[PDB]
Amino acid sequence: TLNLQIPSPTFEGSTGGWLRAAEVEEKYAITWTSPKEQVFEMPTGGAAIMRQGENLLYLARKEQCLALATQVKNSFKITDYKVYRIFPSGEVQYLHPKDGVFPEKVNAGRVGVGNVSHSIGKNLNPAQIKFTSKSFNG
Amino acid sequence: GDFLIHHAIALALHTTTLILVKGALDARGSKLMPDKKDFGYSFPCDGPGRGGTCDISAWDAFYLSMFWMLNTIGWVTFYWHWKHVTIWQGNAGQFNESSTYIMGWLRDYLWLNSSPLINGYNPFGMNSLSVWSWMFLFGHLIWATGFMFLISWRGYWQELIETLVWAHERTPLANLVRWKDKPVALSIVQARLVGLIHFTAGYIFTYAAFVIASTTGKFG
Amino acid sequence: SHSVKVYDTCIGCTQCVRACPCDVLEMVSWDGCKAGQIASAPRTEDCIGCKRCETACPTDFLSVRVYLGGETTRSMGLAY
Amino acid sequence: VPQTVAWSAKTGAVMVLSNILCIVAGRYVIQVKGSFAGFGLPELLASTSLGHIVGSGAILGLSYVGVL
Amino acid sequence: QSALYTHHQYIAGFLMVGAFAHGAIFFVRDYDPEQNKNNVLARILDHKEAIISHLSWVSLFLGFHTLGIYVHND
Amino acid sequence: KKVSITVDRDPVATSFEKWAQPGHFSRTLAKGPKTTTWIWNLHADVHDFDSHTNSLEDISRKIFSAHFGQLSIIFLWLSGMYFHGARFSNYSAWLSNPTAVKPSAQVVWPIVGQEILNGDVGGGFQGVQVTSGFFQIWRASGITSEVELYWCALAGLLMSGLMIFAGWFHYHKAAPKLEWFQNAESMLNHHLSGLLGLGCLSWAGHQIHISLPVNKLLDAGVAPQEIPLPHEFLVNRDLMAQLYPSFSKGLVPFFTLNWSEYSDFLTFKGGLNPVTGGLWLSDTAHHHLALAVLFIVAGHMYRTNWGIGHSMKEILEAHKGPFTGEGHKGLYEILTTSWHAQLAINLAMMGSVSIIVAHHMYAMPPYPYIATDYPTQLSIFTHHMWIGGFCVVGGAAHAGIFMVRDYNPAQNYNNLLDRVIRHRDAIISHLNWICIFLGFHSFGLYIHNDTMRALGRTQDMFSDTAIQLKPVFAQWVQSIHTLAPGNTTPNALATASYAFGGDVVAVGNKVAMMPISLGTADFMVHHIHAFTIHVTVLILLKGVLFSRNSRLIPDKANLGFRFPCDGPGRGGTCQSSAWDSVFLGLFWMYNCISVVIFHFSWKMQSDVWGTVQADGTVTHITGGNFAQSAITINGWLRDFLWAQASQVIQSYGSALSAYGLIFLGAHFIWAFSLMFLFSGRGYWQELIESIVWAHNKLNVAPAIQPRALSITQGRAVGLAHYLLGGIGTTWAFFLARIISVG
Amino acid sequence: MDSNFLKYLSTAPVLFTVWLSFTASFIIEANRFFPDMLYFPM
Ligand code: CLA
Ligand code: CLA
Ligand code: CLA
Ligand code: CLA
Ligand code: CLA
Ligand SMILES: CC1=CCCC(C)(C)[C@H]1/C=C/C(C)=C/C=C/C(C)=C/C=C/C=C(C)/C=C/C=C(C)/C=C/C1=C(C)CCCC1(C)C
Ligand code: SF4
Ligand code: SF4
Ligand code: SF4
Repeated sequence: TLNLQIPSPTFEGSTGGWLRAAEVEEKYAITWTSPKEQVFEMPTGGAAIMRQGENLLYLARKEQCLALATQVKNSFKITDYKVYRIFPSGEVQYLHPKDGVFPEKVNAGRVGVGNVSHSIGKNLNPAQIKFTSKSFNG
Repeated sequence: GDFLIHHAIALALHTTTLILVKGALDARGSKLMPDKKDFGYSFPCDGPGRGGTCDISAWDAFYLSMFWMLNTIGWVTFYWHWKHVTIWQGNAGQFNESSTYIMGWLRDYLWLNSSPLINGYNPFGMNSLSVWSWMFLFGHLIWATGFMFLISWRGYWQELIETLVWAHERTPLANLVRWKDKPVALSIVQARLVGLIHFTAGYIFTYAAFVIASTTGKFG
Repeated sequence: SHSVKVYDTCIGCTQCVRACPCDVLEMVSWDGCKAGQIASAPRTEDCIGCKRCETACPTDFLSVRVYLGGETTRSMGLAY
Repeated sequence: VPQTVAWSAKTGAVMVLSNILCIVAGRYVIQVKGSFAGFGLPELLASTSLGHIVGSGAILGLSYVGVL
Repeated sequence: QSALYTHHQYIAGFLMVGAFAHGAIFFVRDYDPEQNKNNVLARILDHKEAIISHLSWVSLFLGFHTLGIYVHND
Repeated sequence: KKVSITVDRDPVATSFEKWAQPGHFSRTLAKGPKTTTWIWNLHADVHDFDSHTNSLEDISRKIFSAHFGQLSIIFLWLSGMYFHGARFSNYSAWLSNPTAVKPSAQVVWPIVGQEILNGDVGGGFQGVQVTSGFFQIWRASGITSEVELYWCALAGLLMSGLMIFAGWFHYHKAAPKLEWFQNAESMLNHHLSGLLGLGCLSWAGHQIHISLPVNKLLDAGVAPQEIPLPHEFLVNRDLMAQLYPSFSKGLVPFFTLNWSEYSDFLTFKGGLNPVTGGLWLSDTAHHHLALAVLFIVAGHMYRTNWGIGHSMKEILEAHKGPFTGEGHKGLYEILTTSWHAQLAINLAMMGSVSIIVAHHMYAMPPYPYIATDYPTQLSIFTHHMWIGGFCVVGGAAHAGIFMVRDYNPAQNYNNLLDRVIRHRDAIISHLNWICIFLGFHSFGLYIHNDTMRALGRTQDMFSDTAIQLKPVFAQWVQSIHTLAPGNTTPNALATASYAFGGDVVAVGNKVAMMPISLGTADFMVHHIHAFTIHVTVLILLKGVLFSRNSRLIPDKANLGFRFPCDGPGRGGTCQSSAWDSVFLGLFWMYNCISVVIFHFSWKMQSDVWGTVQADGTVTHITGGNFAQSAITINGWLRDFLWAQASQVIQSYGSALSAYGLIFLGAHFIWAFSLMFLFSGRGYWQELIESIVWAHNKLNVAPAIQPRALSITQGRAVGLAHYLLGGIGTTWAFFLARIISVG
Repeated sequence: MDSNFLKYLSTAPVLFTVWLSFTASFIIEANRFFPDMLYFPM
């Protein structure tokens, strides 16, 4: 659940922020908690000061949010960040970390997607699967 | 001179065959990419990992061999035209004495026979060769334009287009007008193809204008 | 979207998941390797195709493989 | 060529006046160092160097414009 | 005569490049190894390294000495 | 005190051990090669000191000693030029007959027929003609014999030894601490007052006491062997006062401010010396003396141990306004902590100064008999133009390196750097638009003129006999500068240069300098120059401002200054680094400087340089074809490229045949560069796989595994061979043409 | 002689430069004393 009333870091603004596609197609939000007011680099260019307590920030791309998350993780030891997707209708979709546990750590209930049960050298030839809806993995 | 230019032709044929055969036989896979057949005949790369994999597909071998094909037909047609122009003039000894070194080719064939072509129009007037005089320069232009797609690559142009997208969205009286398709830079393979197309068109139009206007100016 | 596959040569080193800028990969439980974990790609609609995961993979020829496919707004990395 | 003059008592008066004006100005405007307390040798050197600079400029200009 | 020779020779270069390109496309899309066991095509693929290395050698041989003779004469 | 000398004694032992360990400076490289890439990496990061260690003190010590090593190499080079002038030159014969003896200070050995390059250069001498202008420099300095050149060569060699010893001493024996290097105010005071000020003062001393009497005797027609030695001019005041009577008055007019007494050897004449075609040496002596006074005055501005002086941090922090936030705050810390920021500023400034040198040195020839030495003029203009362009692009490159590596957003909150980063999109978009506008309304004029002349419509062209584009502002500035003597510079006898207007200064029936008129073609080519410079600025500035992040790659600073890409994703991220922007901007700098030097060569050959004959008419080298031909691309192709290349392609069998060989070889290297530029790494790696199979079949595969060059190295090698080929082609073409016809 | 200096002298660029200069000097002196050898005299 994204609290829209979380205060934002003090930023003077830039031309690198989100465009019309954020208000028309989709927008991303990142929240995190800091122990102090401190200066971080914006992923869109420029320096902003995050406040002590909670911080909510809006970006155009998921990669910008995760770059900011990596920056605050490796420079300020902040790991509680949450990344959401917001649609023009007002629907908020929680994205990261998806089950509360970071993806580099194994969590129960996760099911494997895209796993192939053989080595990469065992894929089928394109001539084998031509004019046929078989996948090249077999 | 004939000996040397046929051995140069043999070089160019063997090298173009090397590129094309190496592309065909490594099309299914190499040590750098053992699963290349899973990626098709044409794809940009496999990323900067494993040392970097620029131009690894067989389509890229076609793309590299196109320059060598242009080079070999250039050498063959240069030889044919210079030998025949010196023979038709009654001056075959000029070819016999000048074709054994490269400066003879540059001076007695390219520089010497360019004079009626580059004088198709001048500050004193114009004549019927002027169109070739235009087309020549036209070729020298578009060939060079091909270089832009073959030397500069995508990420620079994508960041420029991002700045342009911001400029159009923030400009009054123009943000009333909106694109239906998002502007992006040309893809990697597309840019290789477009640079090849401009390069090849410049090659063909430059040499066609030169050969027709030079033969017309000397003999017609 | 791009297609990301993980083959059973994976040793569960979690390097591809740490290298992913778009949170496409995650570690799930497995018994095929000594680490007891395998990479998986449940979120390939967010995959930009950067192949940082393939650069991170230490197994001779890669366990994680990215096949570039249909381009979308997310996969093209468009902030507009 | 702009007219310059040979040395005279007027030249000395202009140089002395410029030096004293620059000494007082250096007392008033120099930020890092009863009114002449803290007055040290580097400040005197700086003020008298500016005094020769200003005096030389004034002497050359007044010789240019005819005041001599 | 100049235009006709130049025209059909450039057409020839384009056609030969296309032949090798569509042969590469055949190897990607249509070559079934299991249907071509110990075939002439399979043995081309099995000594492709020798073929490419000897083409590389003959290209370097020709280029080194042809360019050397031209530069020597220059 | 606050500014003091702090030194560590014997920090690095002098030993040959690390000479036997290539890659010792880098922890990544010190493990030894496993692939050939290592070898390239060893030569690629070696003088990149900040990437080997994080200590600013060690980096600063390495930089100081490497600068000493460069000074040693420059002094050895200068000593070589003096020695080769002393022993292998026709300099005395040139001193006797400057208008008829071609300068030559290189003689080849006879081996394979290359003795043909020892051309008949006059003065009873055979050698390679030199265009560096050293003969004119030595004549201006008063060097009349080759013995003095031998002594100059010895002085250069001794200074080279002193510099290399100082480098070893100040790295290996007594290395200054970081606090010593971080004195910007003291360094600026000493380098403004002592390096530039005392240097100008001592060179003014040499000019007044040595150069002026020797050159006055030379211009009066005295033979160089009958001129008195310089020390005789020093001690015999009567001999000095015979030429300049004010020396009879001594130093009393200086100290009493009776300066007009010195008006006979400190002048403000302007124009050129009619005998030599160079600047009046008295004007240069007043110039260097006035510069000495101004520089010594400027060297007392900055605060040091005593309380007087400006603090540069205070000056920077006081200048801030309503448009600019915190203003210039934080820049002093950047410029006293980052060596790359200082290198960026100084490379940009040195490049701009070199370009200014090229313009001001062709237009106001400062050396005797250098104006009518057309090969020297063309060579030095082109050379300093190229050095300037390279240094400006290097300033952009090292700005990008600072932005990636040394920039800290915490210390840069809402200052000018932060606000520039925060409106980079507006900057780059407006620059992009103005570049497209300049390209259209400058190059499309040439395209329009090509089409109109080809279509037989001469009245529809942009020309002086057609629809006119008059350069009215530059013509007005030329009129002002021609009207200036007696009106806005009332004490100057002549104009600053005759290029603005005036008489035809001619020396030995050759034009030293004449008015350079500006018409429609000059309008079009100056706006072409503006277009090319704005596009180069666009590439370099976009690379600098987007070096850390962009909308495409939000974490670009983590990838570094120099990376090939971020993969085929996001549509393709190829050439996204700031390094690749420098790589493209070097091409565009090449294009810009090439057009600039072509404009110079054609305009000087067509409208300025030539022979003066009876009734005062000037017959120019190409006969004034610039006005009607430089308005079309066809005119540039035919009347400049095709016409003036006749000398380099017919040079075979003559002394200029080396230029023909270099012409062909540079075309070759340029074409060879396109293999690296147009291709990609994966093809070459797979071809290397096949070649490795061939070597493996004979059990001769190397232990160091051969790899294709990296993507960045492929770009760098292609760019290096491209620049070498193009610049060498222009080099050979210019030099052969101007030696033959000028 | 210092073994480390000898090991530096044994590096690939130094030995490459010395060997190629030595080879070039052979070709130069052979062409100085026996010039214009287009052919093997038989
Ligand atoms: C008693 C006081 C006194 C008097 C009467 C003069 C009188 C004069 N001085 Mg003098 N001077 C004085 C005190 C005085 N000075 C002092 C105290 C100093 C400090 C040491 C100077 C230093 C000084 C210098 C250094 C020079 C003079 C000069 C002159 C003469 C000026 C001629 C003219 O029209 O200017 C010229 C008017 C111009 C408009 C020319 C423009 C000058 C340059 C080229 C422009 C530079 C501006 C640049 C573009 C930056 C502007 C851009 C901006 C937006 C940032 C004039 C007779 C000049 C002289 O003797 O010439 C023979 C000269 O060079 N003076
Ligand atoms: C008046 C004093 C003085 C002078 C003349 C210089 C001169 C120079 N400094 Mg410098 N420097 C000074 C004080 C001075 N510095 C102080 C006080 C500091 C500490 C804050 C520094 C810190 C400093 C650094 C960190 C660096 C320099 C560098 C340089 C060189 C710049 C390159 C150049 O143009 O060389 C060409 C100019 C020449 C004059 C060539 C000759 C060189 C010798 C050493 C001149 C010695 C003249 C001598 C004092 C008087 C003898 C002349 C005659 C009477 C016989 C130049 C030699 C750079 C360099 O290249 O270092 C090697 C560099 O990196 N300086
Ligand atoms: C004039 C330009 C030029 C030249 C000389 C070459 C040369 C070469 N290309 Mg190439 N290429 C070029 C342009 C050029 N290319 C362009 C524009 C493209 C399009 C992108 C390609 C695409 C291409 C491909 C795709 C392939 C080649 C291959 C080859 C090689 C075999 C052909 C040959 O003659 O071998 C003989 C070699 C030469 C003539 C090279 C010159 C050797 C010099 C003269 C030796 C002397 C070195 C000198 C002493 C060094 C001193 C330097 C020092 C002072 C600093 C050879 C290295 C093929 C290959 O690798 O085959 C094995 C291959 O697969 N090239
Ligand atoms: C004051 C001059 C100066 C200084 C001190 C530096 C210093 C530095 N630069 Mg910089 N740079 C400069 C000028 C300068 N640069 C200019 C003018 C340009 C524009 C071309 C650049 C462009 C530039 C780039 C693009 C990069 C640097 C980098 C670097 C760093 C490492 C350099 C290194 O290890 O190379 C080691 C030395 C070599 C590899 C030798 C290079 C040999 C050249 C390429 C060929 C020379 C050809 C010769 C002149 C003619 C041959 C012809 C003959 C064969 C016939 C170092 C901090 C690099 C870095 O990582 O910085 C952090 C980097 O990426 N600089
Ligand atoms: C001759 C070859 C050539 C040409 C024409 C161009 C053209 C251009 N380059 Mg480019 N480039 C080239 C080679 C070339 N490049 C090479 C070899 C490199 C390798 C390093 C680069 C690298 C490069 C970079 C890195 C950048 C450019 C930029 C630009 C643009 C500059 C803006 C401009 O001038 O707009 C005016 C357009 C022109 C002058 C093009 C010719 C148009 C003329 C006037 C005629 C128009 C007639 C009309 C369209 C006819 C319509 C007919 C209808 C049937 C279609 C422009 C599109 C810059 C850019 O895009 O930002 C502005 C930029 O940042 N280029
Ligand atoms: C790569 C690709 C993958 C698979 C598909 C693929 C397309 C098959 C393949 C490409 C194969 C590629 C496209 C192959 C392209 C191949 C080349 C172009 C074939 C040329 C053959 C020349 C023949 C042997 C005629 C020779 C003349 C001789 C017999 C004459 C002798 C005599 C005659 C009679 C008369 C007098 C003269 C003398 C000399 C006395
Ligand atoms: S530079 Fe371009 S082609 Fe090369 S690996 Fe990177 S994305 Fe692929
Ligand atoms: S290609 Fe990039 S975004 Fe896609 S899964 Fe791999 S690392 Fe993640
Ligand atoms: S990096 Fe490779 S081996 Fe490691 S977890 Fe990912 S797929 Fe498995």
